[PDB]
Amino acid sequence: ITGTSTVGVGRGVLGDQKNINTTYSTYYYLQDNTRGNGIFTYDAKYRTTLPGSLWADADNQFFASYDAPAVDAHYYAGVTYDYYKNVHNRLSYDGNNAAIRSSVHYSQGYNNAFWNGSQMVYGDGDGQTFIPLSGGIDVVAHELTHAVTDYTAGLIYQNESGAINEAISDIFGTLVEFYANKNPDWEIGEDVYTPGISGDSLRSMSDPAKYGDPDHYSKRYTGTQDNGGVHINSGIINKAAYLISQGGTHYGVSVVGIGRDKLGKIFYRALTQYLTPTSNFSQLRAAAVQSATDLYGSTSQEVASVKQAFDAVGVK
Ligand SMILES: CC(C)CNC(=O)[C@H](CC(C)C)NP(=O)(O)CNC(=O)OCc1ccccc1
Ligand SMILES: [Ca+2]
Ligand SMILES: [Ca+2]
Ligand SMILES: [Ca+2]
Ligand SMILES: [Ca+2]
Ligand SMILES: [Zn+2]
Repeated sequence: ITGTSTVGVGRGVLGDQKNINTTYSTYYYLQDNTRGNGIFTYDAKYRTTLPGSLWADADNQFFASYDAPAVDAHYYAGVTYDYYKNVHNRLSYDGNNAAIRSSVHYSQGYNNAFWNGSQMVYGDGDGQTFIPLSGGIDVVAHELTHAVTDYTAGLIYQNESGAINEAISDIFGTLVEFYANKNPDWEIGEDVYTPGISGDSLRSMSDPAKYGDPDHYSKRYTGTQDNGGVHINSGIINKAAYLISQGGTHYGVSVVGIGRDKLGKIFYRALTQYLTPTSNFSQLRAAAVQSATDLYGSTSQEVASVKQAFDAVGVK
C-alpha cells in the first residue's frame, strides 16, 4: 500500500519485545519498506485462502496474543533478508528485490509451515506438537530459503535432490539463527516444537540420528513417504554441513572444521553456481568441492575438509 514508513512495537511468539517496520495509511500495516521492494505480512484468519488480508492494526502496537505470530514472521523475514544481502550480496529471494510475502494463522491447529511457490505460510500449530511456527527464526529462514533454492538451483522436491533442497533450507536456517545470535544452535525448530517437552527439536544437524534421521548414506530411506524422505535423508547432508563447519570424528572419519562463515560461502556458491534441479548427493559433493576450490584454492584446508565431511557421511 502507499503510505509512510513507520516503526511499531510488539511482542513475538516467545514473549519478547521487538520493533517492527510498518506503513501508515489510515491503519498501520505490516509492510516494511526498508528492505528491497518490501516485506508484507498477511492474516489468513484460520482459513486456507491465500494470502489473506495485509495485516492492519489501529495503533502500531502489536502486543495481543493474536498479533504474536505476525510480529515474528515479519521481523524474522527482515533478519533473513539482511543475512542474504549482507553476507551473500543477494537481494531478496530472486536476486532482484522481489517483495517478500508471508501469511500467518493459516488453517486450524496446523503443524507446519511452507513456501507455496509465491509466499511463505505459517500454521499456528496445535499447541502440542508446535506453537506458532514463525516463532522460530530458523523456521522462517528455512522457508525463505526454499524460495532462494527455487529461483536458483531449482532442486526438485523428491528423493535425493529433494533431500538436498531440505538440507539447504536447514543449513541456511541455522546460519541465519547464528547471524541473529540469540540462543543459536545446530538444531531445527527447537523454539516452537513441543512446548511441553524441553531440550528437543524437530531435527538435529549435529546428530540427526537422535530423532531417527540418517547420518550416513548407508542408512538412507528409499521408500515413498515424505516425497521419498526429503525431511529424513536431509540428515545425511545436514551432518556433512555440520562437520564442515564444526569438525568431528564420525564413523571413524575425522573432519577438520572450518567454521560457519566458510560453510555458508561454500554452500551458497554451490547452490547458485553448480547445483541443478536433478542434482544427487554425489553431485552435491562435487559442487561443494568445486565451490571450495573456487573460493580457497585446490590445496586449501577448506577443500580437504569438504572431502573429509562427505567421506564421513558415505557420499562419494
Ligand atoms: C513434519 C513437518 C513439520 C516438516 N516440515 C518442515 O521441516 C518445515 C518446517 C520446519 C522447519 C518447522 N516445513 P517445509 O519443509 O517448508 C514443508 N514443505 C512442504 O510443505 O512442501 C510441499 C509443498 C507445498 C507447497 C508447494 C509445493 C510443495
Ligand atoms: Ca494494536
Ligand atoms: Ca536456537
Ligand atoms: Ca535452531
Ligand atoms: Ca520442545
Ligand atoms: Zn523445508
